[PDB]
Amino acid sequence: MDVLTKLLNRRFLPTIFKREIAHANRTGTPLSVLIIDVDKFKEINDTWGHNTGDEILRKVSQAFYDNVRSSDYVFRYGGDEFIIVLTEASENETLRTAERIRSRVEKTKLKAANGEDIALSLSIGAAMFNGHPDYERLIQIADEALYIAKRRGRNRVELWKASL
Ligand SMILES: Nc1nc2c(ncn2[C@@H]2O[C@H](CO[P@@](=O)(S)OP(=O)(O)OP(=O)(O)O)[C@@H](O)[C@H]2O)c(=O)[nH]1
Ligand SMILES: [Ca+2]
Ligand SMILES: [Ca+2]
Repeated sequence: MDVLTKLLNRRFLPTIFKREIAHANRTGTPLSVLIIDVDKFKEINDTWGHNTGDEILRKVSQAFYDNVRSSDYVFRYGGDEFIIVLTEASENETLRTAERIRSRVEKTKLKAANGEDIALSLSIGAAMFNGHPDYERLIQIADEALYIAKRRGRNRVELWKASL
C-alpha cells in the first residue's frame, strides 16, 4: 500500500546491473539508466511541511512505476533521488520514458490545505550503457547529465553525450 516500500533498496544496484549487463551483452539489447532528483525539495518542505514532502515522494514514486515496465527497476537512491534501470530501451525510448515521467509529475496537481496547487517538478539525467564492465561509470555519466539538467534550470531531462 506504500509505494515507497515497493522501491528497491540501493543495495541491489550491483546485483541487478551485473545481471543486466550480462543479459544485454548476450542478446544485444539496449540498457540505460535514469537518475531522478526532485526539484527544490528543500523549498517544498519549507513551504508545505515535511509531511507534504513525504506525500510528494509517494506521488513521484508512483509516477515511476506507472511509466516503466516490470522488466525495469526502480530504486530509492537518496532522500529525494531515485534510479531507474531501463531494459530494452534504445536512446530514443529512454528519452521518451524520461520525458513522460517528467511531464506526468509536472502535471500532478496536489492541493495544499488552503486549496492552492503545489508546484512540483523533477530533473532527470539519462545515459546509455556503452559497454564498460563497471556499472558505476554509467551512474557517473547519468549523474553528470542530471547536474546539467539542474544547471539549465530544472524541470528537464538531459541525455549524456560527449558534446556536453
Ligand atoms: N520530506 C522529506 N524530505 C527529505 C527526505 N530526505 C531528504 N529530504 C529533504 O530533501 C531536501 C533536499 O534539499 P537539497 O538542498 S539536497 O536540494 P533541493 O531539492 O532543494 O534542490 P535541487 O533542485 O536538488 O538543486 C533536504 O532539505 C532534505 O531535508 C525525506 O525522506 N522526506
Ligand atoms: Ca541531489
Ligand atoms: Ca533535489
